[PDB]
Amino acid sequence: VSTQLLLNGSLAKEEIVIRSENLTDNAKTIIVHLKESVEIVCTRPGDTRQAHCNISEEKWNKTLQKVSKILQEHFPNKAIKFEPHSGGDLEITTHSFNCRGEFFYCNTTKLFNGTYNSTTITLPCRIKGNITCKSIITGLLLTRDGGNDDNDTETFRPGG
Amino acid sequence: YELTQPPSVSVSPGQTATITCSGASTNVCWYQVKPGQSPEVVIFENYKRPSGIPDRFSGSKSGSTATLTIRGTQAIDEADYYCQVWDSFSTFVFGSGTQVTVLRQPKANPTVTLFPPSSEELQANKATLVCLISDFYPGAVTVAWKADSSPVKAGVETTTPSKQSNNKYAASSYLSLTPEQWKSHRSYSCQVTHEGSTVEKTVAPT
Amino acid sequence: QVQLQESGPGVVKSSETLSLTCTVSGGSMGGTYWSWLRLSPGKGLEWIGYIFHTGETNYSPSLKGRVSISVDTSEDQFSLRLRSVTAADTAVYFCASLPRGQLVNAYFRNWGRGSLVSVTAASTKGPSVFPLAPSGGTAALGCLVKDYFPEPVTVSWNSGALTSGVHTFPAVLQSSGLYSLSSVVTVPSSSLGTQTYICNVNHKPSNTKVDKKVEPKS
Ligand SMILES: *[C@@H]1O[C@H](CO)[C@@H](O)[C@H](O)[C@H]1NC(C)=O
Ligand SMILES: *[C@@H]1O[C@H](CO)[C@@H](O)[C@H](O)[C@H]1NC(C)=O
Ligand SMILES: *[C@@H]1O[C@H](CO)[C@@H](O)[C@H](O)[C@H]1NC(C)=O
Ligand SMILES: *[C@@H]1O[C@H](CO)[C@@H](O)[C@H](O)[C@H]1NC(C)=O
Ligand SMILES: *[C@@H]1O[C@H](CO)[C@@H](O)[C@H](O)[C@H]1NC(C)=O
Ligand code: NA
Ligand code: NA
Repeated sequence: VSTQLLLNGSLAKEEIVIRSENLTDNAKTIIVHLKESVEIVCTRPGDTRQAHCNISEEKWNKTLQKVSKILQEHFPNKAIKFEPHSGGDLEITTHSFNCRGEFFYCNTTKLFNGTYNSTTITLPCRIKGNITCKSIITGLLLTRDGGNDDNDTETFRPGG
Repeated sequence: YELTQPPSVSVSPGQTATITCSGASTNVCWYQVKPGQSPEVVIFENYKRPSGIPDRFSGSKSGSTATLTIRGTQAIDEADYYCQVWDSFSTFVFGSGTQVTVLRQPKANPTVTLFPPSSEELQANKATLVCLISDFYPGAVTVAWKADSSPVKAGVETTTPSKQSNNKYAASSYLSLTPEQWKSHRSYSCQVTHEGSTVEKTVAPT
Repeated sequence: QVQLQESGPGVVKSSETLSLTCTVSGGSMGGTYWSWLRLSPGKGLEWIGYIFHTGETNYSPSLKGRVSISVDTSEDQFSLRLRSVTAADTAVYFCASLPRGQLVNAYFRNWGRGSLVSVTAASTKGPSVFPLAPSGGTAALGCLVKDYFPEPVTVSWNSGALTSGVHTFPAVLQSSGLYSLSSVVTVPSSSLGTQTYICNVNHKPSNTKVDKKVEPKS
């Protein structure tokens, strides 16, 4: 499947588990399971196709710092940076989902803007009344970029 | 906007040939291009080597500059190489291309000859400077023009090296000006860089 | 087992429109970015743009505006149009593939045949021939065959009598599509002002046969 976030899924009871077929390799999709969910509400007021997605900054801004800490346990003495999707089509680059009879496409660039070291984020979307989906993020789909760049700043991207 | 490669690289048959690629913030891949045929990837993701590619082809990268190393260089390696990188604005950016050449003949310094616009042409209200580079090997040069003492890039046309009967190469570069531009400076100059030496000719209006 | 090849003309006159089509045989158009790229000296290898099977297109910034890529899912072909072309467009065009996904590491697969489209000048024109007067004691003089079309041109010195030292260079392709070249002789410096030197230029396509005497400076 070609998404980025997991809506209405399962939660890792204990803590945060990293699961992949080959962590030493970069081509294989990384699927990190979380414990505490994060609220993501995408409303569609009404351009008319332009929507948004309110997501508390702090919650998200923390559920990447701890996420780095676990990644650092799989990559010794290496920084962990998060950067947006590098895709060529709307379906894969943006957070797409079927919300009450409509497919969305959220420019989720603001979610992955810089390194994380230990208000409300609004994401523009694509496609008359007021629609509202109330899902919760249980996990993340990531994809590491290999190559042994010597800055040792492991860049991660949401994809598959 | 391009990633920066050197125009040429030359080594004796069966030696280490290194090609740089400066200006890439993300991972880099490479393409070998031979005349007529289509480009083909030899290295991807900085140092990954796909099947069909000999294990003498390698490479690495350090933050900014990516590298393509070639040991035991033979005749079947002679080709133009182009590095590529992804981008968040232009999507894809390639390097300026490097020309690998195996020395099968002693090196020769290029003979440069610069001609000023002829009285005849100026009558026609046109002005052309003619830089003629002949008898040099290997076949790869860099032509740089200067007006007075500052560089000039607009109005310059330069051929690609053409092998002559003498086994060596020859090129030419023309700086087209208007008689006004030509006479408003006191000296135009043509500098040709080849290997580790540069010849510079300078003419002036009278 | 996927093959790509580019049909379409190999000649598109100046200020017109270049139209190419890349046929895909042996494989569906789904789950792939069908791209175009071109290659030439003075501009090197540069990406033009690609297209998804839904028609979603992403063109290169540099050529953004006069570029357009379409795709007919039926005939398993995708096209390419490049408007208001010029001499700078003369290059070898390609059609290649890109696996749908992260482009950060992606590299083009299934390269095309290598189609070479040449944007020719507007019509036939004869050359204007100009002399290049001369100043380890030798000296160099030459001729300047300027603004002509099409190829080729033959230059000779002193009715073929003079050969040793002569060197005629490959023509330059002007931005305007026209051609120009130079012939030069390295003659003994003491031969100046005595031994007459003449360049015989002939451009048959325009029945131009100029013989210009190249004599020392005034
Ligand atoms: C995983 O990738 C590594 C290289 O990073 C390789 O050595 C190993 O064999 C791979 N594991 C499997 C199960 O193929
Ligand atoms: C995300 O938002 C930025 C805002 O500048 C926009 O330029 C970019 O194209 C968007 N990405 C996509 C592919 O939606
Ligand atoms: C990048 O981060 C800055 C804050 O450091 C923020 O203002 C900006 O909007 C971010 N850029 C993106 C990709 O949205
Ligand atoms: C959250 O952490 C990120 C780390 O990059 C920082 O850039 C950002 O400014 C922080 N913002 C808030 C509101 O915590
Ligand atoms: C997820 O579940 C919520 C209820 O908690 C529901 O309203 C929403 O439609 C679901 N999300 C999607 C996009 O199906
Ligand atoms: Na070709
Ligand atoms: Na280039």
